[PDB]
Amino acid sequence: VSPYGPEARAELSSRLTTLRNTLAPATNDPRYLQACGGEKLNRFRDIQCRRQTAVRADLNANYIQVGNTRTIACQYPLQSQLESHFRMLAENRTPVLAVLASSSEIANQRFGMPDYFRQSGTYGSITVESKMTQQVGLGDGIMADMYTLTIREAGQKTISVPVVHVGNWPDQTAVSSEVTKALASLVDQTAETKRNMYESKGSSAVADDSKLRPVIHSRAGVGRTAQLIGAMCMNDSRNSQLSVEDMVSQMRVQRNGIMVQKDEQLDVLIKLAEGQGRPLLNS
Ligand SMILES: [Cl-]
Repeated sequence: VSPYGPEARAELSSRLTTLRNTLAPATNDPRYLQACGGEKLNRFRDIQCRRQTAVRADLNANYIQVGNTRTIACQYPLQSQLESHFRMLAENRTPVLAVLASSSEIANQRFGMPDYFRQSGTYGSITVESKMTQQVGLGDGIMADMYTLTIREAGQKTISVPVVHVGNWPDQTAVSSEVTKALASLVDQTAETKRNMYESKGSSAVADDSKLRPVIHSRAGVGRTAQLIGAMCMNDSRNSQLSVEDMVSQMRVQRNGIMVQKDEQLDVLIKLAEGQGRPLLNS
C-alpha cells in the first residue's frame, strides 16, 4: 500500500477540504484582520489575513512558520498599501522578496497591481530605487528576473532588498516539480547571501525571529505563494518528518484556508514529498 497512492491522496484531500471549508471567513470573523474605516484591506474580499499572525494592521500579510521555516506570505499590495508594504520590507531586513505574479498581471491596469519593484518611486515619506540584476532560467521556459530595491526614508536606516521575480508563472497553475525545486533553491540561496551579509555586519535582526524572513507573494498570496513556501520548507533540514498534512494545515491556520489554492499545486507538493520519502498524512 503506497503512502502516496490514490487512497492516501484522497484522504489528504478530504482532511484539507474540511479545513478550507471551516476556515472560510465569516462576516466580521474574529479570526481575520478587519478593514478599518472603509479603506480596502483585502485585494480579494474572501481571501483574508489571519489576525493572530498578521504582520501589520493595514496589510494582508502573515507570519508563516512551517515546521521550523519562517517566512511572510502576503497579497500583492494595493496601491494604497505601498508605503506600509515597504516599511514591512525594511523593518524585516527582508533577505529576499519573491514575487510570483506575472508581468501580464502587473501590466493589466484592471488588476490594480502596482509595478512597485521594477521601477523607482516615492510612496509617502519613502523613496525606493530599483536596479535590475541577473536573470536566471528555472526550466520549462520559466524565468526569474532579479532586482535590488533600495528603501530610503529620512531619518531611517536605508535597507536594500533582493527581489526574485518569476514573471511568467500564470495564476491558478502549478509550475512543475523541477521548476519549483529550481525556484526554491534560487530563493533560498538569495536569502542566505543577504542574511549572511547582515550577520557579517552584526545586525540585531539576526536574533529576532520576526525578522530576516523571506517575503513571498503572488496576486492573492495563497496559490503560487503556497506552492513555493511548501517547497522551501522541504529544503530545510530541520523539517524532518513534517508531513504534507502538517505543512498545508499550518499555512492555512496561519494565513487562510485557501493556502495551496489548486489541486495541481497540492500535487506538486505531494510529488516533492514523495521524492524525499516525506509522509503525506499524519498517523
Ligand atoms: Cl486569528
